[PDB]
Amino acid sequence: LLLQTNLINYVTSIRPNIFVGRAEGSTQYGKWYFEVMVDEVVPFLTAQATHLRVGWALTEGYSPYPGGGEGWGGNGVGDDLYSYGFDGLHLWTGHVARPVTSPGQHLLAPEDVVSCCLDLSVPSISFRINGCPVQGVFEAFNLDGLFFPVVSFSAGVKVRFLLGGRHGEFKFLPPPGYAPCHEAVLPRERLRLEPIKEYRREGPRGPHLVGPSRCLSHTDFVPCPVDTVQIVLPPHLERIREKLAENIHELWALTRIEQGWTYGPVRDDNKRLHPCLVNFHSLPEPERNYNLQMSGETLKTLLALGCHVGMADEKAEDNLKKTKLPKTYMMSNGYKPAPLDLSHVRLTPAQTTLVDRLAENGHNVWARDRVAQGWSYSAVQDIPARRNPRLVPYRLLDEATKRSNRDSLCQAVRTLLGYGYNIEPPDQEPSQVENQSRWDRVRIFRAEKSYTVQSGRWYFEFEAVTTGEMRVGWARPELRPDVELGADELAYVFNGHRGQRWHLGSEPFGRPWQSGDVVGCMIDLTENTIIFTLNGEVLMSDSGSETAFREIEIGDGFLPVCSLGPGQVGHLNLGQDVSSLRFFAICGLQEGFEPFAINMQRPVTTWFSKSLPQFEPVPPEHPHYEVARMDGTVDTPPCLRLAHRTWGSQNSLVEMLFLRLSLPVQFHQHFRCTDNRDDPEIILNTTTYYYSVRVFAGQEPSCVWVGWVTPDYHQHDMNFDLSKVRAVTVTMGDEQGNVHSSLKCSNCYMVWGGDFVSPGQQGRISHTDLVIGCLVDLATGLMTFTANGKESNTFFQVEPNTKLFPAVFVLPTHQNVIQFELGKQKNIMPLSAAMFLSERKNPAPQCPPRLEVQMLMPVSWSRMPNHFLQVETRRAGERLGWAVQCQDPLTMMALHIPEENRC
Amino acid sequence: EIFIYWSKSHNFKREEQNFVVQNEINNMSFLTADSKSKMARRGDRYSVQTSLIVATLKKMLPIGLNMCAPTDQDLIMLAKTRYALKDTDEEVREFLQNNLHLQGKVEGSPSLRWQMALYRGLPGREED
Amino acid sequence: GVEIETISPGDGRTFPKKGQTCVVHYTGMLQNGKKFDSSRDRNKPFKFRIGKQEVIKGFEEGAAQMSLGQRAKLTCTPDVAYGATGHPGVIPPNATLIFDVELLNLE
Repeated sequence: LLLQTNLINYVTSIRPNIFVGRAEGSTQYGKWYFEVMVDEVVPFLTAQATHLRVGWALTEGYSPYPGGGEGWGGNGVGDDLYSYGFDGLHLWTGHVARPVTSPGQHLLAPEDVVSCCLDLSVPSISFRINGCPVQGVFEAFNLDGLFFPVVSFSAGVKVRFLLGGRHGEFKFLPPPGYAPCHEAVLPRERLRLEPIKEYRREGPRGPHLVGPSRCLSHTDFVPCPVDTVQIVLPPHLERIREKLAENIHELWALTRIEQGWTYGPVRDDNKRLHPCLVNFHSLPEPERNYNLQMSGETLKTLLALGCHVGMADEKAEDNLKKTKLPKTYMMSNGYKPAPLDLSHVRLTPAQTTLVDRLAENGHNVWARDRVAQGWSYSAVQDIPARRNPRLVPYRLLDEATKRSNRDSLCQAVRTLLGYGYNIEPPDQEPSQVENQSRWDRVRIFRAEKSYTVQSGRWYFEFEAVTTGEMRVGWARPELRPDVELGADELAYVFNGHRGQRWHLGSEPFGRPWQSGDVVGCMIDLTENTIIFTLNGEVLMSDSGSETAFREIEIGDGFLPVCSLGPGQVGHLNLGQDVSSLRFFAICGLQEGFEPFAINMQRPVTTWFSKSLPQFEPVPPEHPHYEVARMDGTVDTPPCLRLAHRTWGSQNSLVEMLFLRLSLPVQFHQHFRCTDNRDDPEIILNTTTYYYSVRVFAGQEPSCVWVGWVTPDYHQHDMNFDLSKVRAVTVTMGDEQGNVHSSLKCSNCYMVWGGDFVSPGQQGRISHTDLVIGCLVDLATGLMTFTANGKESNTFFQVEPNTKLFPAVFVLPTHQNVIQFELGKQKNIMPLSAAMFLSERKNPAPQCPPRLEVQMLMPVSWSRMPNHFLQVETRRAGERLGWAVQCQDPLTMMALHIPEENRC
Repeated sequence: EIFIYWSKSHNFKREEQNFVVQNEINNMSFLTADSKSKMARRGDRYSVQTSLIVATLKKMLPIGLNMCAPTDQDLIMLAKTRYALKDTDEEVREFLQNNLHLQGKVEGSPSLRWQMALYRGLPGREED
Repeated sequence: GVEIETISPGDGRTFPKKGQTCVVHYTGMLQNGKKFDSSRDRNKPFKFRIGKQEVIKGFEEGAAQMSLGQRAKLTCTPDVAYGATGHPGVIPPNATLIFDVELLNLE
């Protein structure tokens, strides 16, 4: 009942930017291997034990925000189902430590080796300690997202990443079929070690607030071209089927003539004297007409893209000539340019973009074909192992290869343009790569509520390192964290990505900045004015007005606020040090303004919108969703009915909704070894608890999920299904097979309401409400579900000391959606004995005021610590690899909420 | 001093707009010309805010206030009061000599302490 | 009675026998995972005379098996622990105690 406090060390995670994953037709090999070398470990630098874990993590939700969180803080690898960790004695996953038998098991001591084996062909993650195998492997885990190495560590550690090859030597023999992890580096980038998605990085003058990091996706490694089969070949194209082939039969051969690769009559192509500029008739017939129909294939790509041709001017055939240059002269059947010659011809930017995507659709077909022949990516080329450094999609390719592909087809489209046939751009369709996670795009930064100002004139700076979507201005204390600034009256902000001001809308104002600019924001509570100064120059609206906003009420006050888009960097200078200000003397000093933090000792407590879902109770004034507490009558048990207030009306809110009860049920400490009236002698001893939910008529069960959730569920998916449910099975056995412990752990325990309906021909809107029930047995950990009074096939088993929250995931499709029924059945005890200790022997069900229905708020406010862990990361050398060092201790006292199990 | 004459000579004000209306002075190009070079009705004919004298004043004002020490604003507001009582330039000079020692103190307010640091730190500020 | 799992074993040669004080720098936790007592917070080693029954029976019988510089995770049942009477105001009745003991030194 009482909140607990304890001193907890700060824990940070460091990863190499090696990203691997599997997908249908993926271009990434699914077996990998790396190692971690332990140099020095301090067993107890502070009161809490030193945290040090090694393992993999997932790129789409493993966000170990520094500070408090799940369990008792210090969350790292394995504290949630987005990561799997091994620390020398435990296989950490789902915030539960499970011991594993090892040949001389101990914690990660100095001079130790941890080897990680990843397989994606089958779900398996193997571990080796000092080369000795670990008798436990994760299986049956989610494949979506990407897997990357990561080390979670408190202060007082020195770990080194052994990546093999050039970044180490692995000190051992990796298992067969498993490739070194250093081969997965994408060519456009260079290997480096950076922490997980953060919000602050130190800079020369001060901390740099960091907007969300753009994350690569597995879907971005499958090459998805436009199909070039169902295209009937047009007459105007077969009419020009020849010259566009003749000009690309030796265009790659033209560069190297009169060099060391100069042709000879005795040999042919691919013999280090390739050119053979004579003609393609001398060249072999299959590759010849293949080259013709490859020119046709490029024209078919032009068709599928949306390019069409039209002839206007003089025929280029007349005013074109072949130039027998002194260079490219050959003795084999006369000399000529290797492709067909062309005179002065130019190309517009539409043609540049079109040839870019034309080369893209060539590369992605080549990569698709190679994958269909089994090939995959490796940063070092291995022909007998069938791996290439260029088997990545064009968007991920390197600029050298991009240019090399684009040059040939640029010449081709140039030759097409010479004949006067138009290259018609297709229609433009604006598309967004990622749309679902609208919240992982803006990270609102502001000050603590205690720094709120209601008088005077204030000044602060905001150096815009990048030139993306970053907003800086002033906001009211009750600024919502999940709503972009300017959408409501709680913000007065200037969006200088393109020069707009935002307050209850958007209108143009001023000019956009560039890199390195300093945005000095004004506020004048006495004169009720807001001004924005860029590089010491007062910005102007679309008029002669010098003030961005005017006649602003004092209200509750205003705070210095800013937000950053994905991949953005912004230095905030609130004015703790006056000398650090760049344009204060130029603007602000002579007009009575003062720095916001001019006379303060400690840095201003800055709060950031923490974009991680949490469970919070419904507001009583919510316009869309309301929860009604219905009293338990003589025949009906107490209920929590959820009704959509604005359903079926204009401007309604319709989206996937996650619901849960505010109180958990904890399974028993030790599991057991091996008319219609409840009998008093057994109802006082039963350990089975049942609750039901009434899916109201008109609410489709096809989009209803019913069951339980552990308190670490932070998965907000608007297109959620049972596939996205996080789960992992850990198998333990002896040294040679003999799997004796197969434990399944999950955060979400849901069943689908669409499997609990009889599939009739028509009439899916059943007049009878669907009452799905759930039974849990605390003494055994086994739980089942009932469809309409009959038990179902699905069941779940859980480990002891596990917390489950009653949850229903539903998309509202009626005025009345669901109703949580806290009922009871024949010889089954209600939840009042499974949630309240004092009501353990109270058979009559009740709904006390503490139990209340909760939503899943996507973004909630949080506090950034005044100090962060200092991590020293560098490349020790060719032999060693990358070293991570951290010695400075940092401790936090965290208030822990027991029932929610979060501090 | 030009603005003093403008503020006191009523006929100067009166025929200021007469020159404006007879010459159709827009008064917006003289201020927003650099705004157009930077790619960025109610008072269409004439207004006090669009006058060039104050338009020059708003740009000169940080420069003029730059010379004055942070210990002298307290003298400026009381100077505004005595100027409101219509005291000439000689009279206000004598009043300054009457209350020279009433100026601000460096430890009198924390707001003044940083003002001294950023004022006296300039190279052109001489202690003599 | 008590289940011991080694964590960071030391020498494994010399054991604390009768006659000398046992100096442990431990960390106690309840079975639910909520820490209830430690010695690193007090920053002073816990010195207890062996064999005088001044410490609980589970801790006393556990402390013999570890060696000098050996850190082990114990598991004391309520029978070898405070049991039904528990510890008034600290430990609830019939609780299993897990101790992250570290026998750092003797005397």
